[PDB]
Amino acid sequence: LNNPCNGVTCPSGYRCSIVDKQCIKKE
Repeated sequence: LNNPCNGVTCPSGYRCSIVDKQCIKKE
């Protein structure tokens, strides 16, 4: 359910590092 970010859109299907920033860009 909450795999996709509940606010910002992550460019890739990784994880939403909303605690640190937006997206971790870890691919």
